[PDB]
Amino acid sequence: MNLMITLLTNFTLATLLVTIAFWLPQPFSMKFFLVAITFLLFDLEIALLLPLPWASQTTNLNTMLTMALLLIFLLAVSLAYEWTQKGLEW
Amino acid sequence: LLQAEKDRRVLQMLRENLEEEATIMKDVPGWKVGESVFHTTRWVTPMMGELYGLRTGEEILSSTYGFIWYT
Amino acid sequence: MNPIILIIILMTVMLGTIIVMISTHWLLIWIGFEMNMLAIIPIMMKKHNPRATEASTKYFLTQSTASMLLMMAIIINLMFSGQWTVMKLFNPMASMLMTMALAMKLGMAPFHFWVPEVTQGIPLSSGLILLTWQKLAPMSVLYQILPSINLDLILTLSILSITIGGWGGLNQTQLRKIMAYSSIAHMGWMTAVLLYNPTMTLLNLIIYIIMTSTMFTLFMANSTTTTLSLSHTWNKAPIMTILVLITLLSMGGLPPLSGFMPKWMIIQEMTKNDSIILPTLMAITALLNLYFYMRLTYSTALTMFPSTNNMKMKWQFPTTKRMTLLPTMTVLSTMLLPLTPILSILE
Amino acid sequence: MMTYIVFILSIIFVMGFVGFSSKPSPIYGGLGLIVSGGVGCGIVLNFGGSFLGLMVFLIYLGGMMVVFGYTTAMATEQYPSNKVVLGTFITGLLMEFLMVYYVLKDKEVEIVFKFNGMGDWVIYDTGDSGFFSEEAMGIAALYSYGTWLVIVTGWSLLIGVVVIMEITRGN
Amino acid sequence: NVWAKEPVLVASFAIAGLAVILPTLSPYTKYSLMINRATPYNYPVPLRDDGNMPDVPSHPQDPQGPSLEWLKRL
Amino acid sequence: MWFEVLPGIAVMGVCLFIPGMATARIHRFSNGGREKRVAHYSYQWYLMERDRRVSGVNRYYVSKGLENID
Amino acid sequence: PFFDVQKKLGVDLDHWMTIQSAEQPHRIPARCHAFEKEWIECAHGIGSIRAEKECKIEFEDFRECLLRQKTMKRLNAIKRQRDKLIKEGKYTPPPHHSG
Amino acid sequence: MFMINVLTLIIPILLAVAFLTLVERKVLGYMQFRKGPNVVGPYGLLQPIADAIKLFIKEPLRPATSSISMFILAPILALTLALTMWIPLPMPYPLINMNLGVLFMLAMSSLAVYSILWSGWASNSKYALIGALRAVAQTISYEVTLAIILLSVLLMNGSFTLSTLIITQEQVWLIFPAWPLAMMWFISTLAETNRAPFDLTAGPFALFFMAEYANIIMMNIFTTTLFLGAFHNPYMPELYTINFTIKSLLLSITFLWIRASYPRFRYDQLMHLLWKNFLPLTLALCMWHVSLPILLSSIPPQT
Amino acid sequence: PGIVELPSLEDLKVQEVKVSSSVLKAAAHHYGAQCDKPNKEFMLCRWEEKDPRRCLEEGKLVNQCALEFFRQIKRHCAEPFTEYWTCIDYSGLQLFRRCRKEQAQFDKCVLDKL
Amino acid sequence: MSLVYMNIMMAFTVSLTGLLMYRSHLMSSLLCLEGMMLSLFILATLMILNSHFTLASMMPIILLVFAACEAALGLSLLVMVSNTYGTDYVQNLNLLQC
Repeated sequence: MNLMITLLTNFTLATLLVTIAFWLPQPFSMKFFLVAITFLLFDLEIALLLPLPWASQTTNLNTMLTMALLLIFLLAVSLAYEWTQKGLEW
Repeated sequence: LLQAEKDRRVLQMLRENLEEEATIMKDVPGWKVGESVFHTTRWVTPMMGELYGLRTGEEILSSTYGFIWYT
Repeated sequence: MNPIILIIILMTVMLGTIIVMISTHWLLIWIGFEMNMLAIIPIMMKKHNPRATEASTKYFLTQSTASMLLMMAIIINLMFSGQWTVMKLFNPMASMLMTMALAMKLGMAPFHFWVPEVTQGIPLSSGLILLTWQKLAPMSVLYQILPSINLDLILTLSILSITIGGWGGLNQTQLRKIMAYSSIAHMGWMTAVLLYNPTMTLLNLIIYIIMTSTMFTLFMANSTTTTLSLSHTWNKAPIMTILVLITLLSMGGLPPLSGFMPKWMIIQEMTKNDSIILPTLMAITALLNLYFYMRLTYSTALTMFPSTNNMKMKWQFPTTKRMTLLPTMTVLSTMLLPLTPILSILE
Repeated sequence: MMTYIVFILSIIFVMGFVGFSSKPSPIYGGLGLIVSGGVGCGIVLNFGGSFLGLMVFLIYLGGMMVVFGYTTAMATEQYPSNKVVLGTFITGLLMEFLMVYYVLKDKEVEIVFKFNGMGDWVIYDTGDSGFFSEEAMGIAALYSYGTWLVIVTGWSLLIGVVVIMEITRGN
Repeated sequence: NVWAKEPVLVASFAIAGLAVILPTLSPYTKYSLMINRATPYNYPVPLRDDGNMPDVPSHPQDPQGPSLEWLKRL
Repeated sequence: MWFEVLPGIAVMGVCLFIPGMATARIHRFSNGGREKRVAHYSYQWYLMERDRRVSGVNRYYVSKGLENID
Repeated sequence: PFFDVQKKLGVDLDHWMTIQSAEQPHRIPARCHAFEKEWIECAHGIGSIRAEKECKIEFEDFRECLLRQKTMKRLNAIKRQRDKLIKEGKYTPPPHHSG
Repeated sequence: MFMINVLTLIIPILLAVAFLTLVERKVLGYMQFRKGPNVVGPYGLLQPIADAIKLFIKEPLRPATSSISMFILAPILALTLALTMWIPLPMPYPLINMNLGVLFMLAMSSLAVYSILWSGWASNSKYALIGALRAVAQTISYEVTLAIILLSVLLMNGSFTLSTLIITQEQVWLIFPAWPLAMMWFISTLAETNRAPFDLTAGPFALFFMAEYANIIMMNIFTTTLFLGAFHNPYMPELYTINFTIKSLLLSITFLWIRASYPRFRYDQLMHLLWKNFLPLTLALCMWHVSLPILLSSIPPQT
Repeated sequence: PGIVELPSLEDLKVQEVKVSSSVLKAAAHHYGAQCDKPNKEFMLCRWEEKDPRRCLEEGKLVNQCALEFFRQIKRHCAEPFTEYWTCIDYSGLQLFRRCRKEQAQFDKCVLDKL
Repeated sequence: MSLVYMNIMMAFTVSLTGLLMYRSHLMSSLLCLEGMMLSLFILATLMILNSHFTLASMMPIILLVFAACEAALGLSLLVMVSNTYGTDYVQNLNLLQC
């Protein structure tokens, strides 16, 4: 609740700034959508990657190297697939 | 050394808390004074309400929830 | 569509179904069901008509909510006695939610509202693959977790699915809706005997899959949507007519023919218990769902509807469709009558 | 500001689920799911919660509701509250008020269970020698023991990529 | 050749291939695994004393047990 | 020249110099010359809990060395 | 059907995510380790029906380790009794920190 | 005393942002051939005081809103992010020592993406909606890159505590074992602060302005902790705070200095350039910074 | 069903080593050297029976051994042991590489004198 | 029984009824599916934390990433339906009658 105290103080002081600033003076494209879903899927693969610096101290190191390279390799295959197959073109 | 102090402290809370219970529940029918609900004759690890029970708020909040939001 | 992409999507359907078959962890079963959904979505919308788009939308919504209710049942299972072993469950409530999840996964009477709508606006290949693997994938799971199910669940869904696939079914000449209501009735049959001897359920699964493969292969041999197109297939070729005769009669289940063998063994190892009125009710409804088969046969090969010329034009071209494997599946599906003690080939 | 803060944040959580299950316009729905995800993060961090509750925050409140609000912005209009929406919100608040009132002034509330009704400082650790924040080393597996699991997960995401491009006009 | 065509891709393939190969020719991977194994998390649990075994040393000063000496010496 | 811009950057750097130094002063003041004990593990927190338990003042900074042995 | 290539190939690739008491990456237990070990040893060479009707006592012990339902029921009864007797006023309580 | 700590953090942010406005105007003036603002007092500190209080005085935008509550709810979120994002940043002793802070950094950057999107929807008619939609796209396309690069630079140090970072920076700067990764990270900070050379072509303009410049100073402080700096002998924090302030000031001047002289990019060039050049290169640096600590016998003491 | 068998308050009175944490952390290694030989009795009791309320005599034994060790380090050199642990105390979490020269000083004291 | 589990199960029923009854937009249905996902996440995570179920603590994050990519597929399907039509109502879908 200590960071909740900090959040409360920042939120209350921000609301004081806004309300004292206010009481005082008185179609679509598919190309818009492909980038967001590409963000979403590569962000989920980032979520799979990011516990890697947690893991690097174990008694199974070669296997960790192999599957970490497999995860980035799969991410690179997905990238190169949508790269070659006109996924991001104009 | 920390382990020995911890064991003596949790058995201290067990002894004092069952003394408190034996003082406090002599009205209800039934009620053996110190039954484990379990069946096997083994020391189970207590549940932080057997240790920190009826301590009225302050110590149980500073004991259970201490590290959880201490910085 | 690329052919490499279609081989990849078939690889992922097979991967998801084999993960459902082979795993012992609950998360892996849920992953297999979800990956089966994700792969089977672009087999539908193989063309770009809006019919397949709305069908895939309805299918995705029902399939995803079934998947998440399955995950709810598993997290209830670990709210109670918690381990990730595919075994007896530890809650009647969790087993209730789980069997209703799988009943949404594969064609059941309260849950069958997406099946004719998903089959009507799609081509034949997508309907074939969805019926085969989306009626194969939950049966392994039910075969696993049978010993902790309240029986009234399975039996109520089975009875009501057989009678709904019966009664709904007398009204449609859309052949995909006919085959979908047949799928509902047979899935009621194949779920009914789950708690007595599941060897019958898996043998009925084999027989039904081979029968539906024969039927859809006969429809892919000459693209039809209605029965009048089947009368034109009578005009253009005679051997397709006797195939429609034999395969519709083996969907009907008559004792000279191999479609009767799954009914009869169900009645046997059902009536070795104290269940007699339930077999005679189920087999009366099995007499009921033969009538649309029979009027279909009357429309195809026995009476003859008037034909249109340019069939005169189509006479000059011999047939040039490829069949995946039609005749092997046909005589495996229909002349299998004296091989009843290939029952015990299964367990 | 007291002991039952996990229970109170759970009250705000179920209020948020009601607040977008009343079916508003979907950008209000995205707002409700963002508020609900923030207080769910609060609940799981109260159980501590050191990594996973800050981990969900980047995905749902970092990557999913962004695209949900994006698709609300680009696809549907909803250009102008209603009786049915706010009436269901009233009945949801009434059901939560009734359930928590019967939790408060009675022993237990049973849907078909026995929910032992008091705030949860129980159960918890009895101050063990953790030393590595067991979530951390748990998720610091999956690369020694996790052969099959991360392989099928990444493979499913790759197939998700090719599925999305095919439906959105592969190639 | 393709070094003029798409150069950052070729550099990425080159550093990718050396990252694949280079742990094979490596005189330090056994050092990495010894460092990673020789760090204890749990308590080093004792055992019931002896069947008169010439192992499991009694004083922690006794070097009869397996210890670390390449740590201090880089 | 840029002699006329160094007052602006100087005052803004002093505005960036202040909060960490004043924070560290409050850290050293709120424990009597000690540093505030960081806490990342259950081991350090239990050691801190027994330290604040044995102190008698229920305060972990007094640090009670060698004068309660016998 | 359920197949057994998991056992056939000799790669036990999925049996470690499965229960507790399989070896964690740092050798730590769960909260109910020994209850699991005795329950699994109770119901190992068993056809899962005399597991239902014979290992019931140790299974209930394991379940009440895992959720601690009735132990919390006993503690809650103690709390409600303590509240009503301090509402009464007999022995202004020396169960907190002192006599 | 803890609320005194919070107020001693969030009182000098207004001073820092307003004096950053005068510093960016003066530094652009001297990259150009301009003196001033120096008619408003000596060198113009009362000039940011004066225009800040002027924009407070000046009559607000009349609504013209849709869901007044939502319209106020977006900039309140932006400014409370800008306040709540200096909590775990260590100059020598941070406000809250955490188990992990960098994922909190990236999460609050995504909440800034929420601020942009909510102001864009609640703003106005369709053209500003399309403009803010492209802005949300070009903001969200870089949180892949910055999180990837930050992960690969902490992988040399293994832990998330960031006081382990201020320990592990003692011998060499971290710019030397990763220069290209840090360079791409700095370009990603130019992307997240949404300035030139990247295009963006409201209310309250002062609050959106405040969120912008506090985001810039946030990224500069996190840069100065993350990639360079020096040691910290205890019982003397003024030394590290001086060296930290001087390096962060030089880097922020370099930041505005890079802004000063480059034209804005084409949008499809921006997406094209990001994906097809930063994303394979980030993957290359990640796989090499994975396979290299297992090579060189140096995996960090992640306690 | 069955009731527990708690020990009495007569066994729950050992002279507790009410010392602080940083001095106990800095005084760990030589406490592992001279003492901590008869407390693996306690460790083996704790790992052959998972039941404290039983191994408490050996807990009293390690308590008196640690108190005897701190008595022995209290009577002799060093008194700048106090300087060493207060050099290591205020350094956040106590890294042992912090005050290294005085660690060498305390080692030279205890080596040349004890 | 760790009382909070009752509230999170009631929250699951809240999100499930919000998934089932839904008036106009499919986006609200998909977002309540996401809320149901979050409910399962939180409930299972509190269970695994209080169990010290430390070996297989993968369930929260892996359940999360899978059902997140499910939500991604749902977003693409909703974009396709909104692309071939004007809006994305539950209505204007009454074609292909059962």
